[PDB]
This record gives sequence, C-alpha cells and structure tokens, in this order.
Amino acid sequence: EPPLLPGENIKDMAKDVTYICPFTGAVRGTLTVTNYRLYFKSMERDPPFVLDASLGVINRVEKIGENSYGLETVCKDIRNLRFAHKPEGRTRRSIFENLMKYAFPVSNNLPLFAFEYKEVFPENGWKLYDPLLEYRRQGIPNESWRITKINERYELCDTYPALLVVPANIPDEELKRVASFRSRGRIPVLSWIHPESQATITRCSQPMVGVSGKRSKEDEKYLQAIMDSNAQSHKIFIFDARPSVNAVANKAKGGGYESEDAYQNAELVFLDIHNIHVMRESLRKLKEIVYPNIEETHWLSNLESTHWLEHIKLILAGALRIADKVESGKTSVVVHSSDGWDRTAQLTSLAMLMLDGYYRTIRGFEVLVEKEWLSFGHRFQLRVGHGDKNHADADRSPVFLQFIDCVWQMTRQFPTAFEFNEYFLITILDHLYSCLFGTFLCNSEQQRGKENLPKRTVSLWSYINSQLEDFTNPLYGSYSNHVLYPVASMRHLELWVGYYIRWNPR
Amino acid sequence: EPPLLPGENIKDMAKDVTYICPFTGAVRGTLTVTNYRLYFKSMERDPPFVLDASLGVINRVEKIGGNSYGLETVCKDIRNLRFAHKPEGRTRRSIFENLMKYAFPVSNNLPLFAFEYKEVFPENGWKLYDPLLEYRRQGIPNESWRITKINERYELCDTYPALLVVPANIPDEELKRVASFRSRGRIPVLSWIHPESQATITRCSQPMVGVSGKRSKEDEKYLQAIMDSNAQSHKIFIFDARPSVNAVANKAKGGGYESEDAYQNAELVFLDIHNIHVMRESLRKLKEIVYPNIEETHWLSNLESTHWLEHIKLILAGALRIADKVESGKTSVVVHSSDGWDRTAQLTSLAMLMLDGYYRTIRGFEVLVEKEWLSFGHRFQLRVGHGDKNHADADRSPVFLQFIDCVWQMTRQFPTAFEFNEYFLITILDHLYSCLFGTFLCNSEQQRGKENLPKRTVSLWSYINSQLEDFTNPLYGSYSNHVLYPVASMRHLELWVGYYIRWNPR
Repeated sequence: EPPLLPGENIKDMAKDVTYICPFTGAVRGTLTVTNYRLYFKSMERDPPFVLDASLGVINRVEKIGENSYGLETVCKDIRNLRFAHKPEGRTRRSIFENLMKYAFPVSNNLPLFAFEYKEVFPENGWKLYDPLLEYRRQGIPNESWRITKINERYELCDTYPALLVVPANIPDEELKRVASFRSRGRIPVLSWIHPESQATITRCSQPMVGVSGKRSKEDEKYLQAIMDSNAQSHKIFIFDARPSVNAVANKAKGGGYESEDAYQNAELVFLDIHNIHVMRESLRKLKEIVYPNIEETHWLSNLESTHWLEHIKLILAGALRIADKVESGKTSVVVHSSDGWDRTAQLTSLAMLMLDGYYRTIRGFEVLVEKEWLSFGHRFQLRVGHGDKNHADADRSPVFLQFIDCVWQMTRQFPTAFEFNEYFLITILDHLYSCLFGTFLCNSEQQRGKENLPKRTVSLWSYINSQLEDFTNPLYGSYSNHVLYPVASMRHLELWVGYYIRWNPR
Repeated sequence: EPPLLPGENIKDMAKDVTYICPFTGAVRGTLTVTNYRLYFKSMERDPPFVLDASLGVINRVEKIGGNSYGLETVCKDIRNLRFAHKPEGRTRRSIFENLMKYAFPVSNNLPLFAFEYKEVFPENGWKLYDPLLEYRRQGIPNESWRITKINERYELCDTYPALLVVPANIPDEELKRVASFRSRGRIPVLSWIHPESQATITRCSQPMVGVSGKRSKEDEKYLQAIMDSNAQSHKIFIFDARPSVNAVANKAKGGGYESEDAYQNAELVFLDIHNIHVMRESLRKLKEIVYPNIEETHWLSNLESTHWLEHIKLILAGALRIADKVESGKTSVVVHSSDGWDRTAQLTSLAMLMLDGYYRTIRGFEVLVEKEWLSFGHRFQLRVGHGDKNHADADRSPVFLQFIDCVWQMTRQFPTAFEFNEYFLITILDHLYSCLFGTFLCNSEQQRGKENLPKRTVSLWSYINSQLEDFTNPLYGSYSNHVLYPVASMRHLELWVGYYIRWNPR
C-alpha cells in the first residue's frame, strides 16, 4: 500500500499484478490507484520493487505467449509502464477504468489533485514573487522606466501581468495603439535592466505587418523610446527567435517582423529556433531511442536525427547573443517570437540567468520562473495538458522542459555558479507533470486570478523551501565573475542522461 | 630563432615567411630548420606566434606551385602546416630541400636526432625497467613459473625479450617445438600473475594450424601446464583478439586458432577487434572531420562513421573480459591475436592496468610500456614510420595511439585512480613521433640491442621523471578498491578532444 498524502485516498487496489520491467524482467505484486498516483509494490524482492508515479505523468492508457493481457501507460517522463493481470482475474476492467477516470480529471469533470492536497508548509511560495519588489531590486521605476497600471484589469493584453513596466515618456493612450499592432496586445515591456549601463531586455509578440506592408508610427516611436532610454544610445537590436522562412510565412498570414525601412535605428536578427510542433517531435524521437533499450552501434547518429541537442544549442546560442549584446555591447535588445510566450520566455529567462546571479539562487530562480514563465503568460495547461486525455493535441510541447535542460547545461559548464543542484531541476520537472501543486496550472495570470490558485492550492516552491538541503549545490558561492558565457557547441553540450535515461538501475 | 637543445644546430633559416593559420589567418615571420625541428616565430603578434614542431611529426612535404607559392607539411599529430615565401625570394627551394633532407633521415641515410641529442638527466630511464625485478615484484620465479635463459641470444624467437617466464615443469627442449607451432616463435609467456590466486595472463601469437588441421602435442601440453599452474585449476580461457571471420581466413593461410578438439580444457573467445589497416583508416576518417574546421550540424554522425569510438569500445571491452576472468573467475587466460604484437599488447597492458595499481603510478606505467610494448616486440619503427618518406606504407597503424586513448578513457572514468594526468599522455604521444628520445625506435629488443640504444640515446622516461609535477594528477591516491572496471559503452566513452582537436586557440 502507498504512504498517503493529506487529502489523498485509495480509489482502487489489485493483487497478483505483474509489472514487466524491461531491465530486470517480470515481477509480481500489488497495484494501487489513488486520486494522486499509481503505486506498485512487490515483497517478492529485496529490496522491495517499488513503482511510485503520479497520475499527472500519464499520457495514455492502452489495453493489451506469456504475460500479454493488461495495461500500458505511456508516461510524460520518458518511460512506459506495462502491467499484466489474469483472464479469469477480471481486475483489468476495474484498474483501466479507474486510471482512465483519475488520470484525466479535466476530461472527466473532476478536480485536479492540487485542489484536494491539504498539506501545510512554513512559507507561502505564492507570496515569494512580488512584481513591485523585483523591479525595485533592479532599480525600477526610474527616470526612463515607469510602472503603468493600464493593465491591472487585463484590458490592454489579457495574457500579460497586471503591472507592466514601459518607457517613462510613453503615456497610456499610445500603449493602446501599440497593443493593436502587436499580436494579442503583447507589447514590448521590460524584463530586465543593467544596473551599471541602463541597457534593457524587453519582450513582445510579433508586429502585425501582414501581406500589405502595414506600419505603426506609435509602435516605431515606442521602440525609439526604448533606445532613447539607454545612455550610450548606439542602436537597438531586435532578436526574432524564429528562422527567417517561418517569419516570412507568418507575414503571409497577418504577422511578420520589423523591416529596416520602418525601424530605422534597429538591427533585426533571426535566431533560427523552431516552433512547438518541431520540438514536440524532437522529444518524441528522443524518447524512442532512449527507452527502453539503447541501440549502441547507431547511438550517436540516432541522437543526431532527433535534433534534440541542435535545438538546445540554438536556444542557448540565442540567449548568449542577447546576453553578450547587453553586457559587452551596452546595447538594448527587444526579444520576440510569433506569440512572444514560448521561445521568448526561453530566451529572456536564459539571458537573465547569464546576466544576474540573483536568479542563480534557489529563491531567485523561483522568482525567475514566476516572473518570466508564469506572469508573462506561458500556456502551461495547454503545453503540458494536465489531466486531459487528448494526447495528440498539437498545442502540447516541451518548451519549459527544453528551458530546464538548457539550465542544466549551464550548471555542468559552471558547477560552482548555481545555488541549486541537478536534483532540484529534476524535481521541478517531476512537479511540472504531477499536478500536486498549483504552480504550473492555467495559461495566464488572469486565469490564475479567476481560479484563485493562491487560496486553493499549495505552491511547489513552498515545498522546495521546506527542503533546501536536498536541493543545494555544496560547491556554490565562489563565482564572483558574475556573468556566465556557456559554450553552445555540439562538443560541449551533453545529453541530460540524469533526466532522460534515469529509469535504468544499471 | 629556436632555443636549441644540446646537440641540435641550425641547418637553415628564412625571413619574411608567411604561415597561413586556418583559425587566426595569415601571419609573417622567421622559419628555422634544425636537425631536430621546424620552428616558426613571429614578433608581429602578442603573445608572439610560435610554431614548434619536431621533424619526426612530418608525414609529407608538398610544393604549392612553381599567398599561393610555398610548402605544405602534413603532420602525424592531426594537423597540416602551410607556408608562403616569394617568387623573387627563392628560399622555397632551400627550405623544401632541407626539410625533405632532415625530416626523413632514415630515407636519406642520416642519423635520427635521438642519436645526436646530448642532454643529461638525473635518472637513467633505461635502468628503470629491470625484467628480473618486475617479475620479483609479482613473485616470480616460484614453484609453478621459472625463468628460462633459452632466448638470451634471441634464438627461440627473435621478436621477444632475452628472459622468458614459462611454466616450471616445461623444459627448454619442449619450448623449441612449441616455437615451431606458434607463428614467428611467439610462444605463450607470462605477462602477469595474480598475487592472491596464482591466476595468470600469458600471451602469444596464433597457432600454425593451417588448412590441414595440424596439431602439436607439446603445444597442447604447454597450455595444460599453464592451467596446471593455477590452484583452482578450473579451466583455461583463450582470448583471440580477432573477429571469428578473420581467424578463419588466417587458418586458410597457415595460421588459425585452438580447436576444442585439441585443447580439451580450453574455452576460446573471439574479441572482434579488427586489424591494423582498419584502424589506420578509422583515424584517417577522424583526422578529416576534426581538422581544420568541424562541420557542426553532422558532427555526431560523422564521428560515428569513423568508427574510432567503436574500436576503442571493443578494445576496452576485451581488456575488461580478460580482467574480469582473472579477478572474479580466478581463471588463467591466454591472449593472442595473429602475430601477438598489436592487439595483444593493447589487451594485456590494458587488463594489467585494471588489475594492478602499480602500473597506474607514473613509474609503473613507464614499466608497463617498456615491458609489454617495447620488450615484447611491438614494431614501432614500422607502425609509426620514423624519418621515412613512404607515407602510404600499409604497415603504418596507430595501434599504440589507440592504447593511449583507451588509457585516457580510464582516467576520465576514474579521475583519482592514476598518478599521471592528461598532459603526460599527450606528452607520450608527442614523443612517439618526435624521435628525440630512443624509447620508441626499432621493432624489437634484439634490434634495440644491436643499435645499442641505451648507450646511444636518452630515454623518454628520464625526461618525464625530471619533471613529475607537470605530469602528476593532484586528485591521485584515494582509490583503494584497487581493481578498475570501466564502462565500455558509446554513451560513457568520449572523443579525446584534448589530443585530436587541440590546435584550435578557440
């Protein structure tokens, strides 16, 4: 039986169930389903064979010689579990239907387990990010950057946070017109500012140029304002995440990019970072060659054909170029993609980790994610698909998992630079799927507000901070050359075996 | 000008020579040729651009016409150097012909620079390996193993050492008959013995079975004697390095392997390690993709298509199986290949590094190489091709470089286990080509005797031991689980960037 959490109770049980381990072979024992997890335990071994998996990691439940009547569960953490029952046992129809029921609460009008979890913690992780204090830590407001309240009721842009930082001399009536030219109203707003130089990383969605080469004076002058806010007003850079050919296909459909005609003091650079469907396919290919068994002779070329490490390379390379342009070049940059909520989050949050050691602290990382991922409107419910049985949904993608891989890469190249360790990163990716906490539910701050998550769920980061000992890097604290420059090369980057090939007892 | 060694003098010089670096571009300065090296130096940079390359690393000197008038030199350490002079300068015909002269002393009846080198060192590295003392360190002679003097005039086997250790009850007249059945007289002689168990690693060439299934009673009974010498007289193992199909092709041609008919108490295992021409091709492919510039997008699959790491895997896997069979299985083993001097040296010396921590000490490694590579008749002159201009020779192969790569792998998987560091391994491979030292000249102990190398040349290991703290591993000394078991997997093994991709200043 499973050691139960507060709020968690057993919806089903089954004896003499066989799990077929592809490493250790067939093994028999007891399969429990709760409203949070799937537990399998076997006293036919020493040490006892244990399978402790939250329902949230389940992507599909499939019906299925020796041991060929049972259940397969495709998991979101790079494994499949498959079980066997008996033809004269008849538990399979009970266990299938209760997994199907409790694995997919959103599909079955049931509560996610985050809402039933009644554990208490010493700190409230929901009070850890204060938008106003984080800007203060950076020195905002100031003479060039003011806080507007125009979006405190989500009227300008319903997938942004309440408080937006914008250039001081641009007033609220001009922002309304700029919102009409930026896809979904996602206008350029301050992510981060350099303390010594006043150079900024701002972020937005794509400009609505379209087939006819449309322009916006106020948008153009908005970008000029960003450039004008920097002391050494050299030039402004615009990093578009997408490949050129994808940005041009966007233009055919209403979107597009900043022409050098219209944004006369701007350099546009395309970063050749592909869209969500590509990344989803990439991870799917990677899962196929890594689990259950790795074919050794074609290992390197199979890995190449997934493109997983090429995508990781490009993402960090993009972040590197942005970071270098702010730090070395003293120049302000504007980061956008199509919708400015997947690739852009990756790009700003990674550049910000390079630039500012605050975000390398456990507490500062929890802020970084809350700010740039949650507050800025990354669509986690859609991207991860919590408790929803449409496994084929085209709107699912590992964009956030890709971010955490890129961070791991940085920890390997700088093992003294982060207060957190590898286990913290894995733990984040366990709770990205688990739905134990409310942290990664909903698609915007506004939805998080309406569902009232802070009063109705526990914050992941409340748990983490009760347990800092398990997550701290012992070697931390002696990297006072405060800017990190990792090497984005196929020789330097490694496959995160720790995460993607962890289920082998070896 | 070059800072000259004792015995080294300038045969030629040339001003306003341009070296074209494929990383940093064109750079101008002074090209010296000595009787040891090629030096290029430029005061048109800081820090001054220096090219310090021994003539021994030069594989070919090519004219370029007659910056497109000059010399190309293809080097043996995974690089090419190319120079430019002037059409109205006319130094090229002087520098070409003096390189051609001094780069290829064996082709031009001239002395190798090892013979002209008159530096003195505190220790004599030629007195470091004493065959008799190393056997004593192992506990030999003893009741089961005696030292014969039958080969002190090289009469039994002219590519072996003077002193051979053989089983005590086999007398000298039976060895003569066993030499007739083992290719080139390379009879099974003791490499290493277990202190606790009396299990042995012995080594030889292939048995001369041939098309007709020939047998040798005394050979068969010789192997029985080896088995009889072990306490727990389990069974004897014979590890043939070659793939099965290569051993059968050998049998068609006079050679072959120990049949289970004739060697009734023996188990034969084939290790699927390919021959010298394959390995040469593998490194050639690897040189192509690594120098000058690496094509990043197909990096992994290009590396796979060299097979370099597959060969490294199989070699270490073979050593692993031999080591395991002695340590865990308490069983004696017999290692052979075709000639028992390339693959066998790789296999015994690597197994011996796993089994005995003495050989992991700098001093012990110098003994390991002297014993199993030099004394046992690895043909370095032919395999490396010292001062010889026949670059296409089919008898050249990186068998020893392959060994050093395998050792590097082991240092990475056990960074506290070896007293030596990466720089020591690179330094060994620098002096494998340099011909500064006498250590890697000639093809046998007998040739080394005739040419009288100990009185006429400096030992590489005399230099190393003057300079131990450049070669010492700081983390050494806390691995008292004394047997190493590396993992021979394409995930665990790495491309030795340090050695093969070192010429980039990055």
